[PDB]
Amino acid sequence: IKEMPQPKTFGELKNLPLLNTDKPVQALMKIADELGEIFKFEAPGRVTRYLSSQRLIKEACDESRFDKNLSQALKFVRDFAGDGLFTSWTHEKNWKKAHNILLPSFSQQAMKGYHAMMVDIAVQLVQKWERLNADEHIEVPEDMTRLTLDTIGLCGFNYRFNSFYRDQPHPFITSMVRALDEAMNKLQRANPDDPAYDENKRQFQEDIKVMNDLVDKIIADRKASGEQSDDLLTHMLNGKDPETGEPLDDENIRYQIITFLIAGHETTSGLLSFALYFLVKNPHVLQKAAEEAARVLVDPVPSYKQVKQLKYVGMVLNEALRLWPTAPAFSLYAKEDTVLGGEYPLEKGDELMVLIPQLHRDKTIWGDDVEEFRPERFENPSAIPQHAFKPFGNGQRACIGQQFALHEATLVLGMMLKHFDFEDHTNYELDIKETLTLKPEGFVVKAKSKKIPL
Ligand code: HEM
Ligand SMILES: O=C(COc1ccc(OC(F)(F)F)cc1)N[C@@H](Cc1ccccc1)C(=O)O
Repeated sequence: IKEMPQPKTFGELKNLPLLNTDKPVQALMKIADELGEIFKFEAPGRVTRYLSSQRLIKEACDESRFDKNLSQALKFVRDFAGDGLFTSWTHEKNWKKAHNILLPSFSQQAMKGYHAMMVDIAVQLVQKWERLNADEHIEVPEDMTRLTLDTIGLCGFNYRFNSFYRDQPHPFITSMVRALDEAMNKLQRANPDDPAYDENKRQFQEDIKVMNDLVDKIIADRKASGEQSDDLLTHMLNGKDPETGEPLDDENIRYQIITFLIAGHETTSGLLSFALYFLVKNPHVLQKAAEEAARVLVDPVPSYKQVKQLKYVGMVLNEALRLWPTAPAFSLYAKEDTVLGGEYPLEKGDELMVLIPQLHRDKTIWGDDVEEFRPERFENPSAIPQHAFKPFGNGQRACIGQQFALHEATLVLGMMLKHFDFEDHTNYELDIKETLTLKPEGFVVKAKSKKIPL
């Protein structure tokens, strides 16, 4: 039995002021580098333990011992994402019900059906970059967010956000981004009930009402039209849970749609941005990925089967998820008293935080070249120890969107590498902005067309 370390305290506020920063995940990463594989973190009325080693995380990923917990971030997101899949407890009736209904909508098979819609948006991104003048550059996370938001709108509910037609966001997205900003900002507040936060609280309540009103109208409009478009909203209106025999109610469908819009906006766009960042910093890797793109994508429009053959591009995306898992943490609670790694006794209900970027830097797993970008690490999943690589979370509470995200990211990165050469014209210095998720901020490149027709 070992006594785990704890970072510096601030009297009655304990560790809470360590989160008073615009980059709290990167701050926690630095604490993990100093303190090691486990540390205690305390706030008024809160204790958790930050895990960084595959040795301890492999135990945390035992579903017989640990279930998904809502971190404070997810509790604050629940104020608008409700009992949607991402912000529900495993024991809430709507979790397993929505999980059973939606799993077929998110399978590798279902991706054949979403592929044409994904290609519609990917082609819009390629045509935008083709049409840039020689003196112009690309705002990478901006354009990746335009793509991923538009893809989930079209596959979610046959709705065009038309992000490539715009500078200014859709009213739903103004409210969604501001609600995510209030949720993630409220985490750090030493004195949340201070009157200085009354405008923040008023504006939050207004943003929740906006998201609810606009999504409720999308659902109402679809039931009214009777249209049977092959999208998630149709699957949720028609689907029955095989267990209960019940469909989702309109309020839960709204929470699922809000949840999918958060994911499309925040996560896949981060992955594509980090992937292109690592490729321009690693020209030998960029060349090898570009060679695969050219050899496989032999038609003007990629097919589903061709995306499945971009294996090296898939490895590039996994190695980007290794160094910068854009959804960087998940939380677990002990189902019963249990001992972690033979050294740390936990009681029933005790909380754990998995710090995914630190897990992914465990040198006992990846070796001394752990900071290097090497997609070849992923050639043989059987050579990777259990629970070493967790960018989609764990077990039954893992990302339902994983096949969707990787299909879209593989398609688009393959088209980008086929159609353009890239230049890191500014020698960009990685600056990671934290919203719900991690993204390169200010990452810009130049793209020179290979002049290959669509
Ligand atoms: C690279 C892209 C993505 C990454 C890295 C990612 C990552 C994650 C992670 C780590 C979790 C587990 C969270 C936890 O345990 O608290 C999760 C859950 C989830 N993700 Fe994603 N995600 C991605 C894309 C998407 C997309 C595109 C969708 C839907 C359009 C989506 C929907 C969800 C849902 C609904 C859950 C909750 C699943 C459940 O518990 O039933 N994600 N995601
Ligand atoms: O450690 C984190 C990291 O923040 C994120 C958690 C989940 C998250 O979701 C996702 F990974 F899905 F993006 C994003 C960021 N959050 C903790 C921070 C905290 C706050 C107060 C007391 C103690 C600890 C949490 O939200 O509980």
